[PDB]
Amino acid sequence: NFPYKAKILEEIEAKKMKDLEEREL
Amino acid sequence: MKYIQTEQQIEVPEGVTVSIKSRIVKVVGPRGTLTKNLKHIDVTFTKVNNQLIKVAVHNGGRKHVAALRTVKSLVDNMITGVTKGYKYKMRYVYAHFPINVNIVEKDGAKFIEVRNFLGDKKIRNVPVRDGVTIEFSTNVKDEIVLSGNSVEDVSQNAADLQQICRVRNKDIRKFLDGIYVSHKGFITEDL
Amino acid sequence: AHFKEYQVIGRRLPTESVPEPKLFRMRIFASNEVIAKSRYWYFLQKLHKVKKASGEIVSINQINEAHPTKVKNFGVWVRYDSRSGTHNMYKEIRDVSRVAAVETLYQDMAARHRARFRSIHILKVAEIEKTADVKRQYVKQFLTKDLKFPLPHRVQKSTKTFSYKRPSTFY
Amino acid sequence: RSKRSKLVTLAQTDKKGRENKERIFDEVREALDTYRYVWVLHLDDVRTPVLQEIRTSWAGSKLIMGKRKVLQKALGEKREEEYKENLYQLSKLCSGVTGLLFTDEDVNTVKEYFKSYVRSDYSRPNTKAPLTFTIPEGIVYSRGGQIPAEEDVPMIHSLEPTMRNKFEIPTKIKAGKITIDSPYLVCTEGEKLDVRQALILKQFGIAASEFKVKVSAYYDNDSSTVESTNINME
RNA sequence: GCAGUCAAGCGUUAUAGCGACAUUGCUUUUUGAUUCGAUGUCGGCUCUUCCUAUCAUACCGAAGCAGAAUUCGGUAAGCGUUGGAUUGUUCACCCACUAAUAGGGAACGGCUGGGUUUAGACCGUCGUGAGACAGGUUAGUUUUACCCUACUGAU
RNA sequence: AAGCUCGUAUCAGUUUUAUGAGUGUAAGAAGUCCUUGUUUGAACGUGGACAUUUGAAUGAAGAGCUUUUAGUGGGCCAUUUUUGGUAAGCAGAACUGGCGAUGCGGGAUGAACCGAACGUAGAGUUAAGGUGCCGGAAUACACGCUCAUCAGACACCACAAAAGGUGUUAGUUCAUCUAGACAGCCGGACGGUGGCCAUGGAAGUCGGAAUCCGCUAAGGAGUGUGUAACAACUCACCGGCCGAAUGAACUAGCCCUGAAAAUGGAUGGCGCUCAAGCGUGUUACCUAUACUCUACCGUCAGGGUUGAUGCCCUGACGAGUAGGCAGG
RNA sequence: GGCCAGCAUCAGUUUUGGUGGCAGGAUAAAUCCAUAGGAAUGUAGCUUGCCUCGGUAAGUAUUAUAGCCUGUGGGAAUACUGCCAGCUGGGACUGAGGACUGCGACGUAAGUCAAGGAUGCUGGCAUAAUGGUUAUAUGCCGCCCGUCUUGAAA
Ligand SMILES: [Mg+2]
Ligand SMILES: [Mg+2]
Ligand SMILES: [Mg+2]
Ligand SMILES: [Mg+2]
Ligand SMILES: [Mg+2]
Ligand SMILES: [Mg+2]
Ligand SMILES: [Mg+2]
Ligand SMILES: [Mg+2]
Ligand SMILES: [Mg+2]
Repeated sequence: NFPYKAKILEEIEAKKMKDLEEREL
Repeated sequence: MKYIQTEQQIEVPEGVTVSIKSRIVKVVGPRGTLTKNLKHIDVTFTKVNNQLIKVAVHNGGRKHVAALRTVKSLVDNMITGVTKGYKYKMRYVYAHFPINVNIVEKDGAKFIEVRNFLGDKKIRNVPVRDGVTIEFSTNVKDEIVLSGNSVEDVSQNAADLQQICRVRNKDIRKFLDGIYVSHKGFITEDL
Repeated sequence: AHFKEYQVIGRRLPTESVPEPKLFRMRIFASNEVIAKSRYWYFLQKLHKVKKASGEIVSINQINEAHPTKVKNFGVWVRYDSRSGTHNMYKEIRDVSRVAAVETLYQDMAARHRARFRSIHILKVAEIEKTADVKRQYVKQFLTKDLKFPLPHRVQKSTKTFSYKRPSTFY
Repeated sequence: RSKRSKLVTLAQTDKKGRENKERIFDEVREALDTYRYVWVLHLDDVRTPVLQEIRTSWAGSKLIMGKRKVLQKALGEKREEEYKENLYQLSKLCSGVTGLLFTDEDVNTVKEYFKSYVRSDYSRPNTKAPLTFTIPEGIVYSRGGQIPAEEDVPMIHSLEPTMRNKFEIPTKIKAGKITIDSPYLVCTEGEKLDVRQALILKQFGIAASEFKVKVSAYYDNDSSTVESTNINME
């Protein structure tokens, strides 16, 4: 029922994509 | 849920005048006048024109809005009673003992007298409520007609007449004698 | 009490050959800064593996409402503790301030869900920018055009024991 | 709490979904390319054997029924969404129970068939009464005096509550037979019939009305224009 | 009761472990055939009130309830709920009358028979004995009220 | 209770540091440095020397050694560890609290519950508990929930199956929806086919097994009523009219059931229903032998003093059974 | 001079008002002003449908004959929290001590003072008036002692 679910999902996907490489290099 | 405002509409035909003051409703039509006391419910009546009347509840709950719809139905029934009337047809049947139904006057009170129900010596008496007329039918066998402007009064009189002739201590699958409401409708039959 | 919103920024204590630890920021609703720092350390230990004796508080700053005199619709995403586990809940509150919306939510939890301040977690408070995104009827009924309603059966408060006139509830 | 409870039945047939409408949509839009003449037909209150007879007599063509909105969406509601040129007039000519007839047969042959085709049908409510019906006095028979009473089997006793309550006919049970005290006129010839009168006529089995398929118009592929037929549109 | 089966759930990411409703087997097998150790407290008479978990009486609902009679159930305690036989035992059982012969509490956390019955006596079992008992039988004095209160009547 | 000594002396139901275990030990005169004697190393020593920056924190004015004698002893309850469990209660160990010997405020009333320990008074402020009336103190303010044909104002255990309810409120997850949502009305609901066996009869609907194909928008070799069999109605499903939300399964709060006897009686009573009930928030207010200030009594302690076991100055303390000492 | 009071100026403790000056935060956020965009719970205007002589139903139109929201910039005020060896009003309880000594303050000065504990002015009564004793009334509290037993109204 939260309205900005799409924004939350986009933010968490961006965080995952950043943290994938923040530890590698 | 506490809805802010819930309303219902009541449609008034051309020949009917309805006056409301402190939830005392008076309905006047071609067939006469009817009065209702609705002071046990907190509703607000509003007039927008001579053909439409709104009834509203402000900041109410489920029971309150249920009472609102009930009020609308009661006022509609009053309008229907003053503009068309109500008419209940009942039939009385028997297996062996002919049921005798008459209209009698006990100090001018208009009782309905029932004799010989299942051969009983007891004489059953049902008073006739004010505003309803009793007529034994024409070219229909063993039929009574109750007419009037108040559907509550007509239906209650019919129910009392039906319940005065209950069969006691017998199998109702076998013993079928009684007085039963056969039809409900309106007095006017233009169409 | 009357809630205030704070930002708390903390970090681990710097160590040898591992300097400048990463900073972490939380937005905390609390009545005062002592409670705010306690909530910050509690949530930091619950989420990260950071302890109060191993970390420090870098900053704590009160966050005022940007437009406190503008009526807003708020969606509040919260979670609470239970024996089955952590359950989500979404509520909608019409108010002019984030802190007052949070206070209304806490009172509603205390009334209906029989919940407590330490057991209720404020996860997100977001202003609903568009009126079409409001999805609760008890809030949508106040968004209607040209909204009017009376206040029937007004009860006045008497300062005297005896009144010489029968009262009226008109308005 | 305090809600209505839905009745639970254990049957063998489950409900249809959006996939059925999608299949009808695709079939209509394929038949539009496959065939040449697209007729719009009105078939209100049609019996399924009669519809199957029409389908059998039109072997090689296609008759597609279904939801009117689905058929109109397949044909294209407006000019910017129509599947073919000038198809929006044919789409907006749909009304009620609409059937789409895709064919390559001659226009004159189609018109001749739909002008010469008619079948006996039960009298419907709000339609003109094709005859005058009066149940005769005495024992009520299954045909109600249309055929000789000696030939006719008497009406079964189980229908007496239906006749007394639903049909509002004053009936009695004498020795297991339905009886009336006087003849009962139900419908008069040349008079609008309501649901109860239609039910009584259907129960006694009188079928004097006629069913004629109505043809609104048709659309031609090559000319790309709609021509009004005005067949059985009285 | 024990042993097992199933699975609405609970649990889990390791088809581990709990587990409602149901259900199987033994007790208990097909033709309506034919008394076995209460180890310590019992029953009466007179008379009052209370409970309902209702036997009868009142009113209802259901049932292959035709009628008559009966069965199950609901409200209901207003009103009733007996006379006798039997002690080689009755922690009961028969006969009859009756509308019916319902269950229980206020004890069991005044007269009166069983019973705590002490001194007399006999039989049985045990003990070398004084004696004790697995036991059985019989005989055996406790005696207010004018006090306060309550209750009934009276100044 | 008597002596002797010492008194930066002796320490501590505490923490810290180092080191163990999954609470123990240690933290300086019962030291340290050089010098090389005892049986090239451990372990014992010759002579000289370093202090009030003598070896963490906090607190403490009395500590140590000899003599010397009155009353007492198998108690209850509770918390925390641990071992075995029972229909259920629980039973055996270790440690620590409360009570006996103890008044005071509150919990209506009370052996172990909450607060607080007690000279005689005055003033002020509070604890715990409360502020509709009994009754001192807001029928305060604010946001929600609840209606009980004997609600609740309770101990947080049991009745209790997180079971039943068409009471009410708030949530969660799935689905349907202007190529049309929930209801309603009307129409269709077909053909092979009266599918096979069985039956006196049995055609979707007493039964036993197949449960197919076609045509469809859709229609079961049929969900029920009905017939001796058919007939007829129905629903499974589809469509027409209507036009905007709706359905299902769970979770939580409050409410009702979730078993009760027996003289007439109990949230303490009255009574209370947008409470005087339940959850929560903000303030104000009431009052203990408690806290703060003052006076007075006594005791103890530290100082001064050419009726001296008197006088003067200052400070802190004051519960008590057996028992002890002292003054009357 | 014995009894009971009233007022004034002080001291100790305490309670309850009014008013002033400062300091911090996003050097409060806001309101307000300027500027640039944006939409609807769509303001003016336009269109058509047909409505009681134009009030409406639905399309368009982003400030027009109302307004609103967001970003940026500017100058303030106020709230909240805290500090003052700032000022000042009302009320209650207390007055221990008894030559001087001390520490201070205002003062050039002699002196004065709220600075090691209350003085000054005034009234009435002068006796059952205050007070004591005794008999009772009212509000609240209070179970019958000793002994023996955990423990006792039980
Ligand atoms: Mg009963
Ligand atoms: Mg003897
Ligand atoms: Mg008071
Ligand atoms: Mg019980
Ligand atoms: Mg109270
Ligand atoms: Mg409250
Ligand atoms: Mg003063
Ligand atoms: Mg006096
Ligand atoms: Mg007392």
